[PDB]
Amino acid sequence: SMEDKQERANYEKLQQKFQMLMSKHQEHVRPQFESLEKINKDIVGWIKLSGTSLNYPVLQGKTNHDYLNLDFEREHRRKGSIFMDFRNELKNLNHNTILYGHHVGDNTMFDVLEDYLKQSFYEKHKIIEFDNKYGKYQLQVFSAYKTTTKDNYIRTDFENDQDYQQFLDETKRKSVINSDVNVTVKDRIMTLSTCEDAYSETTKRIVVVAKIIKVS
Amino acid sequence: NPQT
Repeated sequence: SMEDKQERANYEKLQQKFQMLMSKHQEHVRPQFESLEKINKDIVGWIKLSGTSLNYPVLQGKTNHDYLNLDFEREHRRKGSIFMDFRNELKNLNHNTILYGHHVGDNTMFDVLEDYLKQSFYEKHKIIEFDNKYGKYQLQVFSAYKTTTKDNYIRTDFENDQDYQQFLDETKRKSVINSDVNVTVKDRIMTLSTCEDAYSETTKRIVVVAKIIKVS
Repeated sequence: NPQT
């Protein structure tokens, strides 16, 4: 209750601040993030799916565990943050940008990814909003599947187009959902993956892959 | 494998 309600309140407050910032800077996006960086310089983006609980800042540390158990204000929270892989850049995007988040089943963080394993849900939520200092983007979902940690869906960059094409085709092959989105080697992708606590018994992960489109 |  003290954790829960307070945590929830703080997210509501930040969500509201970001919606105000968006409405204020109608064309731009850099001022919105410069403002959010005052709270935490590690806030690199924002992810939002309308009608769902996915409406969070995106953190990035030096490692993939910096924000595993820490929130946007660097406070200890079991559910931590939605965070980007430490290897990824935002100025000039890598071929595959990876975001991680908890899935504890209380309809928060990346609990939503589990819903994408259903065709009906996918059809009603094909586009996810992603914003950063460099632009406003759409995440055009094309693949959703459950895997293990024995499978590398985490690949950030490729040796050539053939390697990248292999990856894209494998991604579509693994998909539990049918999509009309066309993804080529000239495109950049975003991987959304569930993230478990350190040294957890659970090896299963839910992965949602999307094509990045710049809307700004 | 990194932390996922």
